[PDB]
Amino acid sequence: MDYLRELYKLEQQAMKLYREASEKARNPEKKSVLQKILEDEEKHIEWLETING
Amino acid sequence: MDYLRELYKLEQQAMKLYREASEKARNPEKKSVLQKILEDEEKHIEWLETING
Ligand SMILES: [Zn+2]
Ligand SMILES: [Zn+2]
Repeated sequence: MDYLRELYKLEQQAMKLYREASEKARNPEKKSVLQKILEDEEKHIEWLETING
Repeated sequence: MDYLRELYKLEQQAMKLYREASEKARNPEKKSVLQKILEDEEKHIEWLETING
């Protein structure tokens, strides 16, 4: 029952946290560790769009 | 600076939702599409534990 926007929005609230965290985490150690989670979340967001209708 | 807990919690609020989404997604087509998120999305928590302090 009407449950998929609830998943996707929390899914993108992490991606948007990951943008702002990247501004603070500008050091190359963390900037190359949160980037792999960012690319994994962009993968989920692609599939979430493919599954939306 | 100490934002890592805030990211992990929103990362786990999707995961706690996803724990129940898997029951409504009992159909095996869906249960092999949200499953690849679940395996990636547990992986973030796995690295976040190594990042914690
Ligand atoms: Zn995700
Ligand atoms: Zn994640």
